Amino acid sequence: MKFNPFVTSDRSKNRKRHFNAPSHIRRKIMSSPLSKELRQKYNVRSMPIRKDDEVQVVRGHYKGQQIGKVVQVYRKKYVIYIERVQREKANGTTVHVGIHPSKVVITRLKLDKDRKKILERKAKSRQVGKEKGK
Amino acid sequence: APSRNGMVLKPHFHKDWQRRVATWFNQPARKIRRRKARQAKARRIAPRPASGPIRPIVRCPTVRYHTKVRAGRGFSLEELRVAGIHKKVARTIGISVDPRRRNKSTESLQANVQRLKEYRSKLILFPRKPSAPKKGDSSAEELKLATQLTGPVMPVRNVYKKEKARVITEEEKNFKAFASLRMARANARLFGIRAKRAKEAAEQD
Amino acid sequence: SELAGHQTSAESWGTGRAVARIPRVRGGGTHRSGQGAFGNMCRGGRMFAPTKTWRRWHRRVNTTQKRYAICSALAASALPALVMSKGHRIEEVPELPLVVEDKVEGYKKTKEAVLLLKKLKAWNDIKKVYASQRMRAGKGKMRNRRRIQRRGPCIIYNEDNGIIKAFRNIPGITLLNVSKLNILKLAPGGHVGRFCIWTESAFRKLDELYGTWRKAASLKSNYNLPMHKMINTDLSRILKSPEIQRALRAPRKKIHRRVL
RNA sequence: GUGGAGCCGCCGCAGGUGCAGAUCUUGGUGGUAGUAGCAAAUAUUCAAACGAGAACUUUGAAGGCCGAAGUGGAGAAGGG
RNA sequence: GACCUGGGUAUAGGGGCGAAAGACUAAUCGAACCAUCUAGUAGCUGGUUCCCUCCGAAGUUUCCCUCAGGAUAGCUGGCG
RNA sequence: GGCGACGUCGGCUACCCACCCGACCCGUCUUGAAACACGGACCAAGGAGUCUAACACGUGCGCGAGUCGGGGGCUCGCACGAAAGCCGCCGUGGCGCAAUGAAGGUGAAGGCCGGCGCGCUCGCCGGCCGAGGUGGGAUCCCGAGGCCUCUCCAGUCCGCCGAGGGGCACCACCGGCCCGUCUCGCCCGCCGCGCCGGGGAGGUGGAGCACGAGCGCACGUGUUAGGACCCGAAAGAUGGU
RNA sequence: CGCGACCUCAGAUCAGACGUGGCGACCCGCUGAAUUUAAGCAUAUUAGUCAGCGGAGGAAAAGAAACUAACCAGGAUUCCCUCAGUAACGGCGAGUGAACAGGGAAGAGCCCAGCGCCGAAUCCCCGCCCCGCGGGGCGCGGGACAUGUGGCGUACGGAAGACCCGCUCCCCGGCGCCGCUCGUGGGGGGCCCAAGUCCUUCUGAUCGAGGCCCAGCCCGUGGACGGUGUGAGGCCGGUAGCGGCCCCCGGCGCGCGCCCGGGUCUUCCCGGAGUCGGGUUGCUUGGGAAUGCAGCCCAAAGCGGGUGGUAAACUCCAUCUAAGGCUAAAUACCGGCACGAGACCGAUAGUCAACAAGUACCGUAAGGGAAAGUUGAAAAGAACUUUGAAGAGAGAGUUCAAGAGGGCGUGAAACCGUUAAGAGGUAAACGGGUGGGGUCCGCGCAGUCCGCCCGGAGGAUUCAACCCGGCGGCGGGUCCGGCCGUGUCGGCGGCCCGGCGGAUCUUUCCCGCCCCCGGGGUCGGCGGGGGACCGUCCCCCGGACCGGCGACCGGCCGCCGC
RNA sequence: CGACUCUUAGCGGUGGAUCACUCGGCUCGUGCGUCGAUGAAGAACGCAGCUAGCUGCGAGAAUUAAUGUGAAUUGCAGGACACAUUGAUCAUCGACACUUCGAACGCACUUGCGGCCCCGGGUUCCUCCCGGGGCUACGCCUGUCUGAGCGUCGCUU
Ligand SMILES: [Mg+2]
Ligand SMILES: [Mg+2]
Ligand SMILES: [Mg+2]
Ligand SMILES: [Mg+2]
Ligand SMILES: [Mg+2]
Ligand SMILES: [Mg+2]
Ligand SMILES: [Mg+2]
Ligand SMILES: [Mg+2]
Ligand SMILES: [Mg+2]
Repeated sequence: MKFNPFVTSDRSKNRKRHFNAPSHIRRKIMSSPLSKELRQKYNVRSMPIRKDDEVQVVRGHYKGQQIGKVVQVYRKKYVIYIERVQREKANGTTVHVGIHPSKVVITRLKLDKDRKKILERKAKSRQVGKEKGK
Repeated sequence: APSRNGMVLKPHFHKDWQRRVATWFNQPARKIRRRKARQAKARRIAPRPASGPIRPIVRCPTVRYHTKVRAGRGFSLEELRVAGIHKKVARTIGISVDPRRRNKSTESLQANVQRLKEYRSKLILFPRKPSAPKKGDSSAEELKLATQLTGPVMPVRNVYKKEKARVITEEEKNFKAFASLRMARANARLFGIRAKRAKEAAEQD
Repeated sequence: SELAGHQTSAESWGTGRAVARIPRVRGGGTHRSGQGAFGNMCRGGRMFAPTKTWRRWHRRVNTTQKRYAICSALAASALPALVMSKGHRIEEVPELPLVVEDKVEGYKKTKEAVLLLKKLKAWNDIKKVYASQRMRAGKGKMRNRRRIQRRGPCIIYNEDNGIIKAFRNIPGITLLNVSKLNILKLAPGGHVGRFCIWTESAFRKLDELYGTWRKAASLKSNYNLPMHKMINTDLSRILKSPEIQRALRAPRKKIHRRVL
C-alpha cells in the first residue's frame, strides 16, 4: 500500500505521465527481463533494452525459442523490432511487426563500458538488501 | 405569508450573503498545522518550558465573575519590586511583566509575591561556561524531566475554604436578616437627600 | 458547479418573432448566436439550483450513543451466530472471543502472520477475501476505486511493537487499537458482528475501559455501561413457565369456517 | 440474434431521482414537393479543332447589341 | 444656385445636431449600442416527469388602496 | 364412461385480417372544451419543489434536573486517517431548572391537634405532618354470595360476584401561594427612630406556583428569508465604445 | 565701480542613484449607485455593497492605552466560541443591530522630539593604502553636510547627577573546522522482493485448474498504471530511521569588534497646537440632546486635558496621558507556481474550451464567441485481375471480425427503399367480443401418470432382532470434586508493603507566615503535606440459596455409529 | 393481373441516440508565495531539408554551452558511431545570447528626420561626405560645476 503522500494513485494522472513521458524516462519504462541463465550470472533481474541484444519472445502470436537480435527500438510507440519476427504486407513487402519489451526476454546482453556500470550498480544495490537481514 | 401560530422572525438574509461565507473545510488541516507550530517550537527552544512564561494570579472583573481566579498578563513592577528581581531581567528569567497593571489590594499583592518567590526556588538556570553566579552544582541532577506543559504552577487553581461546622448561637439566629438588606438598600438611596434636609435646618437659624 | 453557467451575455427576444421567451445569446456569425441561454433547459445552460459547497456534509452524534453502539458492536462479535451470519467463515476456529497471547504483538514479519492465522484456523476467512477480488460495477472505476473486496477479521491490540507491519500486507484485514476503537471498522456497512482476534492485554483492558456494571470505566471519566430493558430474553422459556401457564385460558383451536 | 469488457441481486446509505406538452433547448427528419421556381436591360446561327463527352470552350464566317455622359481606354478609396 | 459632391476635421447619449418631421446620430431613436449590477421584479400567462390503495373538498363569514390577491373562520387530511 | 399417429393436437402474445357493438383530441385555464379557446409536424437526448439559515409540531434514539464539545487541546511521523478516540480544575457557554414589573425592585406550602389574648369579623405558642378539596376516573384491593362422582368433617385453586375501598393520567370546579396595581386598615422591627423598613384584609392584571422534563442527535411536514419549482418583461444604475 | 560671503533660486546628455508599468484572489485609502424589499412610495432597505480611482505584500492593516470598567477589578493587536439576533436604531413599519467581562489560538515589546549634559564627541563623499576571498569595512589624508543642532546617555513603567553600599568581569558578529539536524534539514540523479513453472482456453492472455504433512514463491513490498482481456510475482513502481552520489542550509571552537551594572537617600528635570474643544453644516453609525469623519467659523489650558454611553450647572471619586514613530506570531487568499485527493461530471454532461479554444467566424469598434472524443491487438490502410474517361463496382486478399475499409467501437428512433404476408369506396387509429389466417412453441403424435404399502412370480446379497467389544452424543442426580451469583458478616484483614471517591473530622501532627509583651502564648488563623472516619471495589474462614446458556469425573437410563 | 395505399416482420440506407471507455474538468486541501528601466505583462514579425496550425524558439532563431544521463530521432530522407576522445538522445538548467513595437526612452510615429562622440577606409580634416559603434526621455535625490539677484551684508572706491 502506498504511504508516500507525494506520489499518485489515481488512474488518470498515471496514464498521462505514461504517454507523455520524456525519452530518458522512456528507456527506463521499456525494460525487459534477463534470461534465467543470465540473471544468475549477473544476479540482476531486468534491464532496459537496447539495439543489439539477442532476445526471444515469450508471449504472443510469434513466440517460442527464437533468439534473434533487436534492430530498432521505437520509444515513441513503446516497441522494439526484432530482425526475424516480421509480416508480409498485401503488397508483398515484408515489414517488422512490433512487440512490447515486457513480453520479451534478453538472452545475451550487449556489453559496453556503460552496460558494465549499469549492471554493477544494479547488482551492488542488492547485497545491501541482503545485509539488512540481521 | 404568515400562517397559524408560529414565530415572527427576522432572518438577516436581505444582504448578499453568499459571497461572504466562511466554510471550515481546512479546519482539521489547520488543527494539525498549529500542533506542528507548537511541537517544532517546543523542541526549537530549549529545556525551557513550553506554553511560555509564568502568569499571575488575577481575579476577574464584573460582579458575575469576581469570585474566581484567572491567569493574567504579567506580574508587574510592584510585585517584582518586593520579590527582589529587576524589571528588565525578569523576562529572561522566564517571568512575564505587565507594567500597566496596578496593585490596590494587599492580599492579592502578596499572593503573586508568594507565587513569584515560589517559582524562583523551583527554577534552575544554566550558566554559559560554568562560573555560576547565584547557581550551584550539577543542574538539579539533570532536572528530573525536560519540558513542562500548559502552565508552570497550574495557574488557575481556583481554591475554596473548608469552614467545617459551627453551632447556631444567639445574635446570629436573631439579627442579620432580609430587613438588614432592605434598610441598607434604602439608606444608600436616601443618603444624599437626607444630607440636604440637614443643610436646610442649619440655615434655619 | 463553479461560478454558474452564467458567463454569457444574453437577453430575451421578448416580443413576437415566433420563438420562445427564453434568453437568447447575442451576436452573429457562430452557431451559438440565437440559441437558448442560461436556464435549466438549454444546451450549455445552468443547472437547477447549482450545488453549493456549504451543504451540511458532516453529522454530530452525541458520545453516549457512540459508546452505546460500540458496546453493541463488541457484544455481538462474541455470539457465533451473528458473526457467522455476516459471512465470516468461523467454523473451524476455537473459542469466539479469540485471545492470542501478548507475544503476538512483536511479530515483525508476515510469514509469522500467515502461519498464525493458519494455526488459529482463521486463514480460511482470509482465503475468502481473495475470492471477492472483483472489479467495481459502475462508473466508480474511473473515479480511482476499481476493486471491491470483502472486509475480513480485525486484529485489535495494545502496545504496537511491530505487529502493524506484519499484518498489513494481508488483504482484507484491519488493525485497530484497543484504546481507540472505531464503529466504522467493527461494524462495516452498519451490520453488526465482525470477526475479531483479540490479544490478552487488549482483552483485559476492556474491563477498565468500559467498566462493568458494578464499577464505572476507569479510563473513561463518567461512563458506565448501558443497562438492559430485558433481563431474561429467551421468551420461549418464559411462556412455558408454570407461573405463566397457570393463568392462561386454554387455546381456542377450532376454525369455524363459513356456513352455507 | 447482434455486440466485444465489464455487470448485477439482497441489507442499509446518498441524490443533479422517472416526461408528451412549457410559441421548451440542442440535434435529426418528414409531408408540402420533383411542386414554387431557375422570365429586368431585343439574339443568335453554321462548320471545324481539341475531347470519354459540347445549346454553353476556342477558332472561322454570318447575323446583332453597347454607340465616344459606352458594355471602350486609365486611376483614387476599398479589396489583398 | 439657400446648388451638388469627394476627402480632411469638429460636435457623443438626457448628450450631439436639426430651413423643425420629436427628424437624424452605423438596417436600432418619444433617449443609441456594448458590458456589468442581474438568475432585477411580477397579486399575471405557460409548464411542472412512476404505479397501486385509502380518505376527500371549496367558491361563503370578517378585515385589507381590498374586488385577477392575501390574512381569518368554515370545509379537508394525517398523527393520535 | 367414450373419442384421435407424421400432419396433426394445444397455445398465446405490440402479428395481420374480418365482422357486430361501443367510440370526437390531447394538455389546459374555465360555471362549461370535440370546440369556430389556446400550445403541439415528427423522433432522439436534456428539462422544473433544490440546498443553507431560523422556527413550529409530530415521530425515532441516547442521557435525564439536567443535557451538549460544536470551540480548542491531547494521542509515533503513518494508505483508508479531512476519519475515529480521549479531556472535566477544558462545562467558559448555550437552552432548561422561576416568575413578575415600564422601573426601583421583589420573588412561589399549606392543612390538623392542644391551649391563650374582649377564642375580638383579627390572631398567638407548641406538636403532628405535609402539596388542599369536590365530582368523574382505566387499573388494582376487599368481597357476602355462587359453581364441582353418596352424605357431616379440610385444603390450594379457578370462574361468577351484588356491594365496598385506595384512586394514575386527565378534565371541570372550589380554595391557597408569588409578582404588578387598587381600596380599606392596623401592628411590628432597629448598624439608628425617618417625606425609614416589614406585615395584614379584600378586589383585579400576569405568558406564574400547586413534587421537576428538558437537552442533544436524526427524520418528516408546514411557514419564512434567500435566484428559491422552472421560464418571462415595459423599466432602472454604473462604466465604456 | 570692483571683490568676498551668505540667503533665495536657476541650468547641465554633470558623478552616482532612484520613481514610472503590469498582476490585483486576499489587503489598504477614497468614490459610490440603482434594480430590489416595504405588497404603492419618498425616510428606510438593498449598501457604504456593484461599477469607478489610487497604493502595496507574501501577507496587509492593526498594535503597546488620552482603554475596559464601577468590583475583591482587569491590562497592546489580531482570530475563534460565546455574549446575541441581545442593549440600541427604524414611516418604532419593513427591516437593521454592535460591545464589555468569560473560554481559547498566539503571545513581545520598544524608539524619538522635547528638558538638561558631554569643546559636534556625528554622518556622507573622494583618494591611496592594512588586507582578503564572493566585497564590506573599523585604520590614513582631503571635499562637503551640520550649531536654524548630527551623535551619546534618556521616554512617563518615571529620568538624571552626586553620595553611600555591597556585586561583577561582558556580549556581538565575521573565519576555519569538527560534532549533530526528531520525522529523523532541503534539492537533484541513478538503483534495490518474488512463477513468466505445469496443464488448458484464446486473435492474444492478466482466464480456468494444479504445486507433499509446510502449506508452490515474495511480503515493512496484495497502492497504482502500462503490457494482444481481468496481473502481488513479465515491466515502471510501491515498502523500508534502504544503500551509495552531487550541491545547498540553521546552530560548538582559534583571530576582529565592543564592555561597570544594582540598591538606598539627597538634590535637580519632566513632554508633542489652527491641536484639543465649542458652534454650525454634510456624511456615516446600534451610538440614541449628535459614535465616527469632513468642511467653514470661533479657538484653548497647565493640580491641566481626555474619558466615565440623557442635554446642563455644582461637587467628589475613578481612569488614562492625545495631537510623533516602529514591531514578529495566531488571521485572509475563487489570481500564481507546484502538489495530493474525492460517496463529483462523464463528450447536449463537466470549465466557454477533453481536439490546431479564447480557435474559426461575427461586429467600424467596445464586445460576442462555436462546432468538434472513439479503426484495429497490430496499418497488417485492401497488392494483383477486370469493367468504366473517372467517381464507382465485381472478384482476389489482410484481420477473431471489414457484419471494424481512413469522422472507420456499439449503430436506437423519426424518415425512406426493398421483399414477404394480409387487406382496402363511410380519413386513419382504438375499446370490448369472438372468428379466420399466419409466425412460433410445447408435447408427440388413438403411446402416456407418478412415487406409498400389501399380497403374487422367480432372482441377487447382507444386516436387522439378540448379545458382546467400542468410541461419541441426550436426559435426570448427591452439587461429590471444581463453580459463580446475590443479600449477611467477620478477620480493620491487604488500611503503615488497598484502589478510588467525599464542600466527613482532627485549632494537640509536620513545614514558609499574620495577632502581643531575644524568647513566648493555640493565642485566633494562612500556603502545603500527613492520618482517622464514611462511601463504594480486592482476598481469607463460616453461612444462605440455586448450581441458572459455566462446567468436567464417577454412576443411571435410553439413542447412535463402528 | 398489375399499380397505389395501409398494418406488421426481415434486409439495406438515412441518422448518431444508448452503452462501454477518458492524457479534460470541477471541488476541497497542503506547500511555497517569485514581475519590470539590468526594458516586464502583452503585441508584431521571423526562424525547420521537405512544415499551413498548435507547440518551442529569436538572425547563435524547432535551439548554443554546461551538468546529469548513456544509444537514439522517425512521416520520409540525410549524416557523423565515434563512447579507455568529447557521448546520439532526453531531462535539468547555474554559463552565454535574446529582432521590432510596448512604462518605451533622441524627436515623431509617416521604417519619417536628426544631434554630438569615437572607429575602419575616401577630400589623409575643420566649414553637415560611406559603413559601424557609443550617446541623447521625463520626474527626482545627494553631491559637483557654471551664475542669476535695486535679496541681506561686509570690505572698498
Ligand atoms: Mg483527480
Ligand atoms: Mg451502468
Ligand atoms: Mg380539453
Ligand atoms: Mg441611467
Ligand atoms: Mg512581490
Ligand atoms: Mg454527439
Ligand atoms: Mg549543448
Ligand atoms: Mg550611433
Ligand atoms: Mg511622454
